[PDB]
Amino acid sequence: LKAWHLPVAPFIKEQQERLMITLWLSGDDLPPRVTLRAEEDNEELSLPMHRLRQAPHPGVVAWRGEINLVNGQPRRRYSFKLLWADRQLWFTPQEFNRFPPARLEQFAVDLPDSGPQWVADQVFYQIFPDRFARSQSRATYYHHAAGHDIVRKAWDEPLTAEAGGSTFYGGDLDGISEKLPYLKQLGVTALYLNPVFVAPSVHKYDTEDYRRVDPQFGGDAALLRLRHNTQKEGMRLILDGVFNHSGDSHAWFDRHQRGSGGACHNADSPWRDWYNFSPEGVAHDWLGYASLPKLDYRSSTLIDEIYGGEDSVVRHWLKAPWSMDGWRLDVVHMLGEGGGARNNLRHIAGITQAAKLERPDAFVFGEHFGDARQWLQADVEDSAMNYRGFTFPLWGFLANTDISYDPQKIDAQTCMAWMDNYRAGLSHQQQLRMFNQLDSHATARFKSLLGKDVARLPLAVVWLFSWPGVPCIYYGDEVGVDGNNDPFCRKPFPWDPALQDGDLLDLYKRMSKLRKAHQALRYGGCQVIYAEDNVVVFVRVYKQQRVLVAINRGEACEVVIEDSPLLDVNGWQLKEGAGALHDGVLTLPAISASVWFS
Amino acid sequence: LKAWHLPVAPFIKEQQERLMITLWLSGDDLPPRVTLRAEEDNEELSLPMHRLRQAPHPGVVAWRGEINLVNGQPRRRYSFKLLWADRQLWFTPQEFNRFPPARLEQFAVDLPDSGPQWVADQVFYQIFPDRFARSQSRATYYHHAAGHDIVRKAWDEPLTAEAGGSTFYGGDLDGISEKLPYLKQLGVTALYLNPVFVAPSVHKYDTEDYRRVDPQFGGDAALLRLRHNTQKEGMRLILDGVFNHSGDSHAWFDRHQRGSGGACHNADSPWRDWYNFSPEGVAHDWLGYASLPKLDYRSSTLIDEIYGGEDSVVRHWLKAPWSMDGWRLDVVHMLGEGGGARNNLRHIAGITQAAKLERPDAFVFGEHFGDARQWLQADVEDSAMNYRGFTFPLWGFLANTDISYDPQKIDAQTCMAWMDNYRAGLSHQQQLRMFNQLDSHATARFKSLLGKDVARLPLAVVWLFSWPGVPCIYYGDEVGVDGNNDPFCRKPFPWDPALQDGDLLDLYKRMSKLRKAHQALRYGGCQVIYAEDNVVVFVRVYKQQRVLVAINRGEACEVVIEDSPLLDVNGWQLKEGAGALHDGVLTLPAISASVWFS
Repeated sequence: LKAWHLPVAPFIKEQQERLMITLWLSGDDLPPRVTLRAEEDNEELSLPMHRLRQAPHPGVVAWRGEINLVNGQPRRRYSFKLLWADRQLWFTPQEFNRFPPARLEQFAVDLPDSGPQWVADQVFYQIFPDRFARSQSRATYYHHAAGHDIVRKAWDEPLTAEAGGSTFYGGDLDGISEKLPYLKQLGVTALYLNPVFVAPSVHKYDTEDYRRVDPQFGGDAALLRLRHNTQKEGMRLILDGVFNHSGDSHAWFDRHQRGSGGACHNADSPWRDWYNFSPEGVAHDWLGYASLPKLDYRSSTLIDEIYGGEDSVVRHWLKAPWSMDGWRLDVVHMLGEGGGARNNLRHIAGITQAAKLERPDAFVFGEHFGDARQWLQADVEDSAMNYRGFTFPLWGFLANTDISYDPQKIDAQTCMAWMDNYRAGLSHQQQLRMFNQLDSHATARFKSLLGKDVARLPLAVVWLFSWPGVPCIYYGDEVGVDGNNDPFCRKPFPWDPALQDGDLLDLYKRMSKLRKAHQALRYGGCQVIYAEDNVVVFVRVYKQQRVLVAINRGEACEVVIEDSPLLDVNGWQLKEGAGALHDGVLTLPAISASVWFS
Repeated sequence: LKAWHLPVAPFIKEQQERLMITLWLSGDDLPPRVTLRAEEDNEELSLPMHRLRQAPHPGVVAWRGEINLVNGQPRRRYSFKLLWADRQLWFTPQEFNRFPPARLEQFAVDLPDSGPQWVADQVFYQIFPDRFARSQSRATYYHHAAGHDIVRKAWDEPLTAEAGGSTFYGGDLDGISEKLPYLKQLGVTALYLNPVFVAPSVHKYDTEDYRRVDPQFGGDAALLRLRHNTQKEGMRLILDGVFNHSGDSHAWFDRHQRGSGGACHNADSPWRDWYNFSPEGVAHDWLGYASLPKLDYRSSTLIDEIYGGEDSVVRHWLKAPWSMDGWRLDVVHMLGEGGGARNNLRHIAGITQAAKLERPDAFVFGEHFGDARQWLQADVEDSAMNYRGFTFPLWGFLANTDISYDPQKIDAQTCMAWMDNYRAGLSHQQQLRMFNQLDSHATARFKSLLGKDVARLPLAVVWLFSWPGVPCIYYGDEVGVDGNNDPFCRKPFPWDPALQDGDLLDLYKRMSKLRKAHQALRYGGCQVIYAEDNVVVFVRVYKQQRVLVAINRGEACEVVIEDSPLLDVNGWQLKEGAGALHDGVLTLPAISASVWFS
């Protein structure tokens, strides 16, 4: 017995106020009855399915059911219950289940979809502003929390482990504006910036002013110019939102007493209850870093300040003149009340809600190195940096390592089971906007982690653009900068072409062009078709189009592909890689990734 | 490689403000390092474990870690990461995982435990008041929604399919008080009543007055007497809370215009927005039943009425003079705003919160025929009627059927995988108070569903008292009444001993005595030890005590039990059943359930 279904056309269709669901079956002992188990207002329905007269493909029987859309919540959960005279079987996103699947791991489709529908059409690019580009028409000071002065470096000076948070290479926002032709050439349609608000450090998560741009990055006018320039090029712009904590130099806290009335040294401070202090007066902070005092969201006036009121921080940067396209939420998982994560989901949902109030298509997504499913399944944020669902599976399959840099020996079965299990908890519209990356400012460069297996790096690039979700390039990855974690993952961008991997850059260019050309790589479902040892083969499915991806991490080999109704096409046109498909046989060169259209 | 851990002593220990975690391992290629992956304020920690010098059992190595309890939220999630030089492995509630488990499916322990700690010490009994017992010192009317008069029946009159919701056999609350010696003899320490508030029907989910007891059941004084009588016997008392909808005869709605100002026929009614009406004025209801108009919890005045204020319905019955022990929430999953389940979790959490405000140890648990995990993992209710986790697994394994009465052919592997997978999403303190039952007023009697396999009924009884959770007896099950779903599952209780299965009653009596005698059956962890085909063997573990349960649904057979450090005891004392254990060999008679102590 075999089955096929994906939460997208050709399997689902919306007519009037109904959602038609179609299931494909093949085998010698097919069920005479099939139930479409759909959920309406958390009540499980037993919707009868009927056999379609026309076979969609040779040897395949089609069953069809309807979901009434006039009632119930937008997220449409459903699964298939195959019925024999003496037994039953479930078909789910994770194949066949002999016992009922988790309610939150069925197929799911958001109708109507109130999410930011533009995210799926994007190719993101993360910029650590100080290390990207100095402007054409471009000063030390004492970093109190660091204990020494900041140090200015020449753009070609090697990056040392000393004074990591106080070393500035001078990149600014106008330098980003001046390099927009490069980014547009690469295929980038959206930018995510690390913190750019007034802050003493170089990374600037130690926020000192949530209402002004740091002058070193060019100040308010540089960001307003970048917003106008990105709008002209039709490019989206996301700012880094640091709301779990402030900087200890912020006026609300002011450990260094740069003014008066700060909560650190004044018990009668107006913001004394915006932080959590010991009976002896030491402030709670983020993971022991005294420069990042944790904000206490039990305060109803802090809530009003951050997202509650019309004049709040979250909404301030989403309206004119700023009109940013949303927030990337830093430490989204620990934000809460009383020095910890109490009521975390309630405040994250309130942050997102305030964002959509000012900007209905605002995009709010948080940094989750862990399991983000409880946040996403409660709709407290639009998406999440998909470390559990994409990044760390690739770190293990390709780089033999994980989040803690512990050894990892996983094959294709474990990797796709890992990857398919995570998606199973998400609706299709959620999967299409999951924020996928290979590395960031908070990790070692993925090129470094590959070690002796750098040759696999193109495979992860092809994978980054073909797995469900939106791709994000960490600045410099496309030209091949490497290095270990903070501070060495933030090298200055090598603008000298002799210091650039031009072949890696062209691969990034081709993949974004393929994603822009084919709807399946932006809206299509995803069926893993082969996952054994060194080889992974999946297909994207949208309407009548298909995109086949075949990734081989090891030596050259052949893989026979069983006949599948998903793969019944006029023919395949190789668009990328050196693979070859003929009569269901996959000839894959060593360390290869290949893509097919039609 | 083998591993053992359960979220209870002897594996966990609380000293000062630390939680010591101990892991057992055995095998030829053990990991030189083990990480205790514990979560603190949603941040995953890598707590190093150290090898203990003393082997807890022959061939077993013990690793130990600490969890700092002074910080973080009460629920302590954790799992084990085995570390080799080239690979890693996870040990979880669901054995070994080659890829990281779901954050919500790790081991979990609530420290401190703010839940109702008395629930684990209970043996529940559900009473459909009209069908239980007529009082010693004991009248028709027109049922508007039914269209005919109510019909009174003699206690020995057969139960027909006619006028199901209007047929009264006359049982009342004083009849429950008079039969407390019987219930106490059975082992019952807590009562859950079907609705007893003023309502025209016999089941009385069509609530007409949330502030008075229906006179047919004896009125206010009968309930107040029952509360005093249960308190005297030290018996807990739970009332049925119907808050998703009211009865259409309620004053707030008043379809039959028994007064004036009702929302059904008055657009200017004060409660017009407590329900959802069409543009042409037909009210939203529960699954098409016009007699159950759905309440719209978007109304801030309805919220104040149900649970918001001090004088609200939820809190009214939890304070003097009533002082009930909590609420069983009817249709907990659909309660929400705007005719559906919008913001369902927020209002359920608010209902529970209001209950604990009036009564800190109040017990709030809802009727979940489906997957309740999202409700429980968000702590919006203390527990749930465990149909997905216990009932329906037993319906399939023993009665070859499920919730929709569709055929089911599942073996011991699928059943325990089903049962263990569900518990995995719950903390140990949550598992101990899961509300387990075999049937209810809303299902066919489990004795009937067994069909030709009635002989398995004792096995489910032993199982009902030995699986983690609190057991609930549907009235009459202990004496063997059968019948199909509503209206035939609500037969009058047979008080004539000639109409009673005395052997089934004694088995219920013995199981409650065993549960009262042994802490492991009330507080102990649970490890499934054998689950193949017809045989299930699990063990309850508390401190140094063990309770072994061996259930055989099929023909007589022998099963060899591998040596386990969990089973290394002085010896086993058979306490129930005809099984025999000798030299790790289990001699199980056909259709048998056996229990061992020590």
